[PDB]
Amino acid sequence: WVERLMKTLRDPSLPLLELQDIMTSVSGRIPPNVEKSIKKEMAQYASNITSVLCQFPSQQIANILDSHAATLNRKSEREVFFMNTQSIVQLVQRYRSGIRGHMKAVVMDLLRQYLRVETQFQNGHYDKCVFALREENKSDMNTVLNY
Amino acid sequence: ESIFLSAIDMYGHQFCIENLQKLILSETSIFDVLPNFFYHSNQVVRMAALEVYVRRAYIAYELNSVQHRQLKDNTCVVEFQFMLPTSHPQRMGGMVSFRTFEDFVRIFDEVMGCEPIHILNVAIKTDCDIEDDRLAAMFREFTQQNKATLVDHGIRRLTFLVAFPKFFTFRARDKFEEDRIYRHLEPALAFQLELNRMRNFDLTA
Repeated sequence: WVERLMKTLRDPSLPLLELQDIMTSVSGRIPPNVEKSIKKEMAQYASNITSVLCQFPSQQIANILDSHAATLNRKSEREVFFMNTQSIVQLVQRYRSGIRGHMKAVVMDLLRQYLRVETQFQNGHYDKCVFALREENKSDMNTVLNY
Repeated sequence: ESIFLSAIDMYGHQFCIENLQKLILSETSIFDVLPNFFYHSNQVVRMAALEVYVRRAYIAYELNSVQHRQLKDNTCVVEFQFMLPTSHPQRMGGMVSFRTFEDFVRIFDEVMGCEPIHILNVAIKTDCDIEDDRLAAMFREFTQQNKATLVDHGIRRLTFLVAFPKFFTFRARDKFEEDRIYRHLEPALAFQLELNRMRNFDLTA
C-alpha cells in the first residue's frame, strides 16, 4: 500500500485524471467560456507530460473561474457558478504547489492522525487518560471509543 | 551542472524550475556546457538539458508543446511543437543525441518514428580534434545516400551539433546537402538575426 501510494503521488498524470472526473460530472450549469478554457488548459498540461518544466495549471484554471466571478452575474447566476465549481476549486487548492507539495501533504496528514490519537494517552495510566477524554467529549462517547 | 543535477533527485522543488528558466533566459551563453549532458550519468538529465537547449536556441519560435520520449537503449528523444509568429507564415521538431557517429545511423530509422514541416536536431559526442572537412564529408555521405528525411514524413533541415560547438546544417530537399552560411551557427537563430537582408553580399563569418 505504501509503495503504490508513493508511486501514484509522483505520477504527473494524477491531478488531470481528477480534473477529468470532476469536470465531466458537471457539464451543465457551467458557463461555456470557462468550460472551453479549462478543457484547453488541461489539454496543454497533457501535452507537456514527461518534461522537467511540466507543472499542473492550477493557477490558470483558478484565473479563468475568477475572471467569470469578476464579471459576477447577479441573482441565481451568482450562486450557481460558485457552487457548481466547488470541486474544481478543491482540486486546484490541493495542487497549488504541484504533485510534490500534494505528496508531502498527504503523508503529513497521516502522521497528524497518529499524533491526534497518541498524544492523548501520554501522561499516566490508561483509565486516567480515558477519563480525560470522557470529560472533554461530554456530548459524544463514540469519539472516546474511537480513540 | 549544479542546476541540471540537483533538479534530478525529485523534480518539482519549486526552485529548480526557476533555475532552469534562468539557464534559458540569462545573458551568459551555456552552449559550451549543454552538449556535455549527452547522458552524464543520471539519464534523466538528458531530458532537462535538451529542454533548456532547445528552449534557449528557439527563443524566437513560439513553443507551445514539448514532450520527452525514451527508448530502452541510448536514445533520449524530445519532440517540440511550435509556430512561426512573423516569418514566412505550424512546424514541428525534435532533438536527440548519439555517440561517436555510427550510433546515429544504427537506429536512425527508429528515432524518426515519432509538407516537410519537421526539423530534426542531432548531437554527436566526438570530443576530439576539430576536423571540419572530415566531419562534413561524413555527414554528406549519410544525407546523400539515405533519404528518409523525404520518404518517411518530411524533414525540412537536419542539423548536426559537433562538440566550442561546431554546427553543420544539411538540407536534403532541393539544394545540395550543404550550408556554408550557417556553418558553426545554429539556424534556429535565422529569425533572431535578420540574415535574409544580405542577399546582395557574400558573407564570411
